[PDB]
Amino acid sequence: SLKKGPFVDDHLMKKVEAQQGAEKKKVIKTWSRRSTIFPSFVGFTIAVYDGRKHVPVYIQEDMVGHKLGEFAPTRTYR
Amino acid sequence: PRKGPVAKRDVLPDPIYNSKLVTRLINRVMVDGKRGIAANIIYNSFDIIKESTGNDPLEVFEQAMKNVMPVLEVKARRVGGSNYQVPVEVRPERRTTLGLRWVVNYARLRGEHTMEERLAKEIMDAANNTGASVKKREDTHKMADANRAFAHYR
Amino acid sequence: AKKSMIAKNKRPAKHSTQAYTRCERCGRPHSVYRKFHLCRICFRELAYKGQIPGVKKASW
Amino acid sequence: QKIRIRLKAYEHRILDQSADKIVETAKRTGADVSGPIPLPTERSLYTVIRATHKYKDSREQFEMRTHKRLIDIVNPTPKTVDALMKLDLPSGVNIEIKL
Amino acid sequence: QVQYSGTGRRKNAVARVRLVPGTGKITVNKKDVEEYIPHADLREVINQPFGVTETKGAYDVIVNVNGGGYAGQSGAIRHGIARALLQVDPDFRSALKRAGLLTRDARMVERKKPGLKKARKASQFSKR
Amino acid sequence: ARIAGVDIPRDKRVVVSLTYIYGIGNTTAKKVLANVGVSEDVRVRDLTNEQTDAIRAEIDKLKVEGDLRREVNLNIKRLMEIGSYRGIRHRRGLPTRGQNTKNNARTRKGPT
RNA sequence: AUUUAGUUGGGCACUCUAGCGAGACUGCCGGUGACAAACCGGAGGAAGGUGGGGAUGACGUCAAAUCAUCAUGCCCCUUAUGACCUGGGCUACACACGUGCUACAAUGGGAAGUACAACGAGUCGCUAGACCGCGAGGUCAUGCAAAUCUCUUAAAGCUUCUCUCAGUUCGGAUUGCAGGCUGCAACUCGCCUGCAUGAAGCCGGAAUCGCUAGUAAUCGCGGAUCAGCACGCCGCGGUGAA
Ligand SMILES: [Zn+2]
Repeated sequence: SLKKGPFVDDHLMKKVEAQQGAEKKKVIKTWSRRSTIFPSFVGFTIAVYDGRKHVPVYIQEDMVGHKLGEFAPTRTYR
Repeated sequence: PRKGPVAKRDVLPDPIYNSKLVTRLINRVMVDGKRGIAANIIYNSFDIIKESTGNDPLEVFEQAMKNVMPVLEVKARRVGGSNYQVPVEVRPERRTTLGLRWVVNYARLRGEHTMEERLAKEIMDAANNTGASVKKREDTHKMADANRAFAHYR
Repeated sequence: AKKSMIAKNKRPAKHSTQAYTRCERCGRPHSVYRKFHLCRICFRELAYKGQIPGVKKASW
Repeated sequence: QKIRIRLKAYEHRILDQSADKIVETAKRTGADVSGPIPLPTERSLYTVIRATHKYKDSREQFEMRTHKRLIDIVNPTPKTVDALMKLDLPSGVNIEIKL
Repeated sequence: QVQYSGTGRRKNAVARVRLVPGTGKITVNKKDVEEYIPHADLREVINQPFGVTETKGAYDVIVNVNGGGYAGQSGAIRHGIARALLQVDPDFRSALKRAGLLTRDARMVERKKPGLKKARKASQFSKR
Repeated sequence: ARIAGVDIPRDKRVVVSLTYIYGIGNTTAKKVLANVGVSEDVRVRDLTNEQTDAIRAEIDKLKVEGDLRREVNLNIKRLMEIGSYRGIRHRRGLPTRGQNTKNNARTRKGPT
């Protein structure tokens, strides 16, 4: 319930932008907690940070609604 | 309890029948302090009494007391590490309390759909040697005197 | 590990949900009456000396 | 008429002694003062557990008690206003005047 | 005309009985007898002082009750009426003291204790 | 068999018997009975062929299906098969806001 | 008299508010008792046998608990076991134990209409009224630093219909979808609403717990800490037992 639209920080935007007409980069080091996904963020490759490790994951177009917090499982049950 | 005997709390009579016995009858139905619902369903039970074989609204309750009320009960009065329970005459107020218990507190088990057919017709049945609470007293007297010889000397 | 933290809590906060409550003369994080800015037990100690106006014992 | 005051303190003895003093000075140059109307005297409680580390099964509490009185004045003189501004003490009660 | 006074209290509920020579009814908070007093059978409950003094009427009763629960504020009606019947004639005070209905029930809700569940109920405490 | 989907039984009235299918709570039932102009009828279902066909066609205006079960399956199939962290614990039946369970498995599996 | 209405004219009559006061002490009589302490009844009264509760905890016991409220004898660390910031975690789960909440339905569920409390809180805090919404609620706004304005018209209550003994119109967990609110931000990890879903569970062995009357049992309400979050804690009141 975030009735006034999505929420993505502006200190997430500042790594690269010129990968819009070219083949994208591989390094996206971040914190990857607060920001959700809205369709301008499709098909990148982000090192999602889980408190210890910026774990790399790339994007499908239907991995689209939830935040960057599904893909930082901080439990380590193995 | 330990020191001496305790007081016994005589009660108030009814607002209609002016009876302490029917008042005590209401008070051994009452759950969670809902007195008016139990009192009103007992007046409804008297209305079911008055219609189907209406004889007397209170004599049917006194005959329900007739066919239930005990006279005997065993009590474990051992002396020197034994098991010689003695069939002992019961106090008269405890006698009536056991009668009310055997009438109402057994009437949970009729299981009929109408919610006071387990009450009104149940105390109709106890007036004339029917209802299983009579045979409760019968088997109670039969398990009494099972040590009639080796316990009545104490 | 608190002499830096008491000076940390005298500063204006980074944002709104950081200025919590602790005691003044001690530094307890839990069970501080915000009407008095005292903890549970320094209040108890000063309550007997007649040094807090208002407060008496309570029997009823 | 154009004056009514309030009394709020902690001890009713200081309350009604200062109230009797100001009733004594009330109809000095004026007239028709209304008496000490009582008020329902708000009260608080608290709860402090009698330990430092454990033992919540034994506790302790205190109380705040705020006694309140009330004195009304009907049809006053102008001379009592400068008289009551010369009346300032005791300090245990705090007055609350209007016009 | 003249009116007869009386007051009765029970269970944190207060009543102001106003007895008048009437026909035998009660008006409470400017309503009828059993509009504001609900389905409960508490008529001869209230008319029990009438069964020992001036049976059964015929005096209408004004009262303005407030506070407490319904049965407690009903029981307080009994005592303003009996106080009024003492106000009318001295010759019934023996008949009231044999019947009671004059002593105020001083018994009300008990103070708790900080440390239990209730005023006397203790919590479960497993021995092993 | 019976009139829509399967098994609309008699001996109960209309708002009761229609609850028996996968897709009717109680608000759907009252709104569908309001869309025709019908009543409880009565405590046994004794409707007429006009009424049964009307309430048959109005249910077809909804998602009331046996593929509504398949609709739930494709919902949770979308859920569990992206990554998915919610699939790992979805099969272990703990909600997406968390419930922090070390003895609440007896709801689903009964580990005793 | 008036007005919807104790409102406005008026009174302090009743109630209430709370200061100063009176009142219950074996006080009188009768029996029991060595005639003594004392025990049992009676009259009077609001309560008669320390009227009902609370605060109040001796000598001492257990090297019981506390350096993690505080102070501190001694010992150790000091470009660091000290300090700043981001993100995570104390909220995991193959398991066993303790404490509470909700049910296993007919003294009941569901729908309709219909009454009576007490304590306390309120300035960046409680919201009157109005409009709209299935709702959590949204907007304009009026009173309120207080016996006045709000929280707030309490639930069990009462009258009609209903269902007809079923794993059920009992039950209400689990799960998709849609939302609402404070927070810079509800994934890890807040609460609440609506739709769709509907599991166990028909009174629980051995054993074990609390309680002698406004108590036990049931039902609501307020407060602390608090942007937000309570089945916990503290307090009050209704019905009222064996
Ligand atoms: Zn302190």
